[PDB]
Amino acid sequence: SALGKLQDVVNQNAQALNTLVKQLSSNFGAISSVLNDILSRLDPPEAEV
Amino acid sequence: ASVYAWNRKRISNCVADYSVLYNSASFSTFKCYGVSPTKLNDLCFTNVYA
Repeated sequence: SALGKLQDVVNQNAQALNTLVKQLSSNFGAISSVLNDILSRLDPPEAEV
Repeated sequence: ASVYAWNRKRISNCVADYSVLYNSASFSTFKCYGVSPTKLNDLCFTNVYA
């Protein structure tokens, strides 16, 4: 644990990137989190929503 | 069948042409909810039930 100050910064940045990547898996109330699934399943009036 | 004993049929291991369902004018109501009616020929499904 001698080099914990640099490793803390590295872990925080990697964890922020992992959270930002993980947030793509959430649909945020939509029917799916995948854009290709919505664009291949729905007409543009409801795919817009 | 009647609505209290509504008949459920499994559809599996077939290639389905839904374009004859959209282009037919015999249906008074043809309303899809989670999918566009014109994209049904472009997708693959399982657990299809009528």
